[PDB]
Amino acid sequence: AATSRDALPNTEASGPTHSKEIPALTAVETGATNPLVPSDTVQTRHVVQHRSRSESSIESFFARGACVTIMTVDNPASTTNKDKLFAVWKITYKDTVQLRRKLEFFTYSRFDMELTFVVTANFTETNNGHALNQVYQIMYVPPGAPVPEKWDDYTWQTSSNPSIFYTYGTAPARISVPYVGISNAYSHFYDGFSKVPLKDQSAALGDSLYGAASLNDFGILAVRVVNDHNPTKVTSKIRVYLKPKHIRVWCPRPPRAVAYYGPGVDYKDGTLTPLSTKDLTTY
Amino acid sequence: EACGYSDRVLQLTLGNSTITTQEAANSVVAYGRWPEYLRDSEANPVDQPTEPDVAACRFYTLDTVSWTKESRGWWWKLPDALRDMGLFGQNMYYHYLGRSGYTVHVQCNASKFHQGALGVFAVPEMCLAGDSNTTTMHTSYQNANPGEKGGTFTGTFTPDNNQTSPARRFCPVDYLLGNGTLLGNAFVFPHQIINLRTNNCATLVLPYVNSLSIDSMVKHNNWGIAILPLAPLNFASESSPEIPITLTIAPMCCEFNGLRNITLPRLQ
Amino acid sequence: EACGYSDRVLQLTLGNSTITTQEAANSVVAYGRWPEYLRDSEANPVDQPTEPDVAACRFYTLDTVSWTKESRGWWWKLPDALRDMGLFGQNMYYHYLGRSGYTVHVQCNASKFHQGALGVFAVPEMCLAGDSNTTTMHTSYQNANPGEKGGTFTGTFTPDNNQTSPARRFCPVDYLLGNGTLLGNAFVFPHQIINLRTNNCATLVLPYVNSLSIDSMVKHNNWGIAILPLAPLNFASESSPEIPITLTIAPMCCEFNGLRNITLPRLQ
Amino acid sequence: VVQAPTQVPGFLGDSVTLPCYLQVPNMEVTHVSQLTWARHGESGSMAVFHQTQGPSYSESKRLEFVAARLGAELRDASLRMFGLRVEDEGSYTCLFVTFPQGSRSVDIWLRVLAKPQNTAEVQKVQLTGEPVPMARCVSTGGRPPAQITWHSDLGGMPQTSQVPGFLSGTVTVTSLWILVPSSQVDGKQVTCKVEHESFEKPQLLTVSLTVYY
Ligand SMILES: CCCCCCCCCCCCC/C=C/[C@@H](O)[C@@H](N)CO
Repeated sequence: AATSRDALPNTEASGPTHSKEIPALTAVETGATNPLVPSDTVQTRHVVQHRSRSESSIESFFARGACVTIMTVDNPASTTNKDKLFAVWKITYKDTVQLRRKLEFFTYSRFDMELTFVVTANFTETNNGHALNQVYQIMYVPPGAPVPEKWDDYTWQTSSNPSIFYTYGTAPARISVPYVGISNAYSHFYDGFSKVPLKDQSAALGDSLYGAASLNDFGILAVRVVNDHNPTKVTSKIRVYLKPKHIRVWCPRPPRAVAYYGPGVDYKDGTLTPLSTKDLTTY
Repeated sequence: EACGYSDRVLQLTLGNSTITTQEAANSVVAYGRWPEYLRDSEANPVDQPTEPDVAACRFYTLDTVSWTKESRGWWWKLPDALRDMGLFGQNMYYHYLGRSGYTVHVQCNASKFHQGALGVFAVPEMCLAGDSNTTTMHTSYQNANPGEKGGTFTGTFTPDNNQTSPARRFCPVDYLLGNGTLLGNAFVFPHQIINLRTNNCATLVLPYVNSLSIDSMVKHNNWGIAILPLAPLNFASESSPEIPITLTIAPMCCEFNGLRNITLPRLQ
Repeated sequence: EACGYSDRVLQLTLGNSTITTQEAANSVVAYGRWPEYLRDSEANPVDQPTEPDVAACRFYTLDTVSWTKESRGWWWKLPDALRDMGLFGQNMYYHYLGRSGYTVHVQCNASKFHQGALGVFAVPEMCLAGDSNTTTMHTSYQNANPGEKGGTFTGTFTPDNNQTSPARRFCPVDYLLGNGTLLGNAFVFPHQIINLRTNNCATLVLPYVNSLSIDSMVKHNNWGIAILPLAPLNFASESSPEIPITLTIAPMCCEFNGLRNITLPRLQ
Repeated sequence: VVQAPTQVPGFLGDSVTLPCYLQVPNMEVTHVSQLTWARHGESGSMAVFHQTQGPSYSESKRLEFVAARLGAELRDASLRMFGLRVEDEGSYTCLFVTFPQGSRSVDIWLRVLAKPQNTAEVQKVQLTGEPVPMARCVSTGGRPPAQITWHSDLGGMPQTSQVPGFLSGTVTVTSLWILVPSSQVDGKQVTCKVEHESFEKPQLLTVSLTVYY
């Protein structure tokens, strides 16, 4: 029954004590934390508590759109020798550090995902020619489906795959995604491997990455500029904001204390000394 | 009990094995959840499961390690550590899938004149950091799984420099819990402290924890048992004292699915 | 309590201060009377009294003294000893009259291999003997009131011979309780014994005692705290051992009358 | 704009200053102008020089702050760390706050220890052949070892062996000696060049020789 936004427990008036009861004394060895309160070790007055833990709730803590990646695409002049640049990003929360550290305060997680897309474009050459309003195509390519090889090949038809046709200058694109995990909950950490090295079978064959499950967790985001090659080249950037909604978390963990080094828990030399100098007897 | 009963004195009995202790600091039950069999509402694999019961759900005592002024800490992984233990290891290898809880009993006695504190921690999905700075998540299956003898922590991070023929193994630094996070905070995890002046040991009852109802026991390790010296071993005046740390563990309410021919892993 | 509770383990809490003890020989309440405020039926001074409560009725820890094979004993006087203690001393000096009870907690720990017994006594109107044989009742206000640091007992009576410029101070001989009576009998007075093998300390709850309902705290000392070695300090084999005796005291149900300008005594 | 020059050795002993200059352009002048210093450093999250109105010492007792504060200037402030132990690096940062855009700055850090001392001693009597006369170039007290170099006047120099580092209190010590063989004269300006790159020009010590009988 207790709501995240209900007022915390009121402080009760407490007088002097000369008894056989020893709240202050305990034994951390047992694995437990002393449930003590001000009134147990000192003389307290009566206080009607109005404060709440509303903003510190799991949803409230993550109820914010966080940048997980920056995709770069473009639309050159037909003539250019180099290919029209279309973006292919492998979906994940580890390419950036902020949101990853927050999710990582916990072992397992569960949640509906809200993806918001902020698109910005600009001119690259000290030219003067212009360009008509661009229309972007954000296609979701799930593991197994034909991944695009050309800004304009057959795959962009998206007969089955989900595509978002964004129009430049308009309110940032947005879509919702359910809990799509092949497991009963997302695994922020996997203490094992995708393969079992069998004696009877050649070393190289049974080999696999540590802490890495499905080589292709959730497929990829394939972005392109639908508009045909324009005399004057225009480069665009797609910023992807990820927000975890209707979220649940299990088994808490100590926050990442040192600089992230790859998709795993690996740390790197020269970054292992976080804490600063401060003397035992100095305030 | 005015009758005699007490927190410090316990008696644990599983199958044909019984453990007694006159100096315990009570016992801990991970996340308040006592080990249990897979429920029908939560079940996945449709085949009649194999439940060894007393044959596997009993107490196995691993190789006794030595605690000294120099020791930086020790680590083990479940089920990996029990992989070669009687009928439990046999049933684990014969089946594709398997799930199990554990009763972890860490034994370490001394004397009223000795000092020291062992921080005993039960960590879910205890992913450890590798020995390489040129590559990542590269620690080999053979090295990531020491079996019964387990592994150990280092006071210093020293990168594998042999690019040609990589050690392909873990470099778990003590103060960083071997995984990029500050040891001082490891306590958010199910644990107990073996403080020589207060108690002989640590008893942790661990439930089956995981993103799935049941999984591959051979490919994946559910729990990590980390033992670090919070306060260094110390005795009378001896410059180089020593005391044994014996680790006894018992699988619980454990069950297996997908029976076939025995799995012969490349453990070396 | 089959639940755990015991005579040896106590927790005392007054205002913002709390004292804990795992090795106590229970606690003593002088003449079976717990400190209390001045009743209307027994009141004298007609003006609205000043009751500091938590600001003064808390635990003050005086300067820690050292117990050794040589020590003959120590003495203190109340309220004198607390005269310079935070808000309690301030309120005592600002008022003509004042009355107060006390919770006296004498702390002194050692080891299962140490020996010795501290006789801790609470004496009403503890009038002490002077250093002069040519004159009497001559001990000066400055010397009769040592304040927080208190005074000490002597195994021998050595008379002040300087007739010209008299030391004008006390010569309290240990075996005579510093006052003409045999120490062996000091036990008729509210007390406790700190026997190293049995307990860490002594807790005495003292009531406001006196021929009057309320009096001059600055001119007159109601209680005398005498600490003598019944059995001499002794350790293993060390020829000159040592252990600290820390004295913590807390005023109780204390109240004051006749408010005016602050009293600046000639304490030297 | 941010123009901090602080890449400073930094001399040990100690003590020296840890400056921070932020020259201000120039027609869009800066306030509020509080100045923060964050160490680098187990920063969770303080060993800080912060200065709102009155200069506030975030607790690293061994600090000296010298800026025209409680009023304003604004900040080309200087800090000082004494002392006097090698509470080293690591690194230090210097961040400002601004009403316009400038709740921001730059991390800027450097060095540490320092410096040695030298003397020359020459003996003993020449009974040849054919080693020492003997000139010794003692180098006492310098953790980053001072590059002692014995040279002289002639091709009778290739002969220069070293006492390595059996370190004193935190600080390394060495002795280069020669040897130089045999025979007679006094008499040459044989110069030991001890460096370390501190002070002025490297410690050039010229001496003589013990000639006997
Ligand atoms: C047109 C836009 C369509 C967008 C399609 C998005 C579907 C894919 C979402 C995958 C969600 C992944 C969230 C993070 C999971 C990781 O923590 C896993 N390694 C843990 O199990």
